[PDB]
Amino acid sequence: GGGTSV
Amino acid sequence: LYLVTEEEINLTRGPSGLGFNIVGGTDQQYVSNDSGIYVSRIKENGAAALDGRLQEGDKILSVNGQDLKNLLHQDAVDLFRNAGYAVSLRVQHRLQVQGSAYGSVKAYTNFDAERDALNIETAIKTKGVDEVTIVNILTNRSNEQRQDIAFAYQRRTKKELASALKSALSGHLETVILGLLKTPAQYDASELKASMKGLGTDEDSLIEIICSRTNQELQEINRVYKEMYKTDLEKDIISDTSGDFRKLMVALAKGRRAEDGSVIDYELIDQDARDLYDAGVKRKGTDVPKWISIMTERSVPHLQKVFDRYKSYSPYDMLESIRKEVKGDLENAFLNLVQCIQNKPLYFADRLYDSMKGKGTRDKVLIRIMVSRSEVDMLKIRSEFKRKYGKSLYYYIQQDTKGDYQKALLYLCGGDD
Ligand SMILES: [Ca+2]
Ligand SMILES: [Ca+2]
Ligand SMILES: [Ca+2]
Ligand SMILES: [Ca+2]
Repeated sequence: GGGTSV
Repeated sequence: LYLVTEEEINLTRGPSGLGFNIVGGTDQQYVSNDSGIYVSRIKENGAAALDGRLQEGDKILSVNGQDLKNLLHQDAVDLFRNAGYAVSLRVQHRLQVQGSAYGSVKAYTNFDAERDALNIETAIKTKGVDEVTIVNILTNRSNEQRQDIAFAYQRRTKKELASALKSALSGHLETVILGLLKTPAQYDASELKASMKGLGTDEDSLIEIICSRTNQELQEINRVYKEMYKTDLEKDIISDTSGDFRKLMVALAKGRRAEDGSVIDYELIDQDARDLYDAGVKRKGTDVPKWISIMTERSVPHLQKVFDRYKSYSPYDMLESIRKEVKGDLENAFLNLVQCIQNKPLYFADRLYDSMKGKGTRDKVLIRIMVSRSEVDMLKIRSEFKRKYGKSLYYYIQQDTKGDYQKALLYLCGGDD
């Protein structure tokens, strides 16, 4: 899993 | 049972970025069929943290005035990557301000953890063990207060409270007291772990827990399961189940059911209802993947209206349709899941009656429900039990159990009717 660093 | 507030949050991108991760998009949906962009993590010392207004699980409505509605994940990423250092976010917060308003076990107001631990040690070392004191205390403190009792007990005796109670207690009373001493996620994870025995898996207990827990509870169980047993829960479900029952159990245990949106989707309610009928009663055989997807993806309030609209199309309601369409563990999991969706307090009330109605007692089921629901919806369970069975849950526990074990269960019940 994991999103996107912004 | 939630609270939504929209807020504009203005951040400055510092040397390490804005400082949070975003999940979502039409092709990476945060929950089932939800294309919203959400905040997953928030980094310590970052821009979002030092500001404080943005929270994990927030929905990001727009970036620099540009709406993040029905975007591919990459297009949402690109809007962040190409925004300037002054970034303005419109954000939707989602809140949970309920807690244990419908639980029977409330936080003791005059709580003294060190005092409780001392009195429990004394009750333990007393010649013959003072079970009444042990029960009186622990069943009249909230779960988190029991954690503080346990911590002080170890600090004072340099021995864990659970280990000392394993030696001072026995029988069903020990099972209850040891269950109360675990946190909710620890209790559920250990109950799930204890059910998996390869071909001899306790499917009834898997069904009970996985069908009745919400997204938030399941995500905590998933996290605590990996910490306690160093293996993901889904992997243990996969190696201990098979067929459509496994697929259903895996899908539910992800804890990614859609949250109830503000708008009621009446068109999707009708279409889901038709699909459930077309996939089952209307045809020869059953399209089980269609049932699994619909019953695990849609929010609970939405599915409540789907099952009612289903009776407009089907000569049988959802429950009796399930009994006509599938068998075995699959049928039992569907029956439990639908009851949890339609009326979860009534679902536990019926299970409690089932565990006591006949010869003997299904003490494992009775204890697990009394422990796990005591700080969630026990007051609602009692109301539904009383309405249906005429006599109280208190009364049935009384007739079916005895001694200090009965006393502890009655305390978790909280009162008559
Ligand atoms: Ca005794
Ligand atoms: Ca023992
Ligand atoms: Ca059929
Ligand atoms: Ca009985």
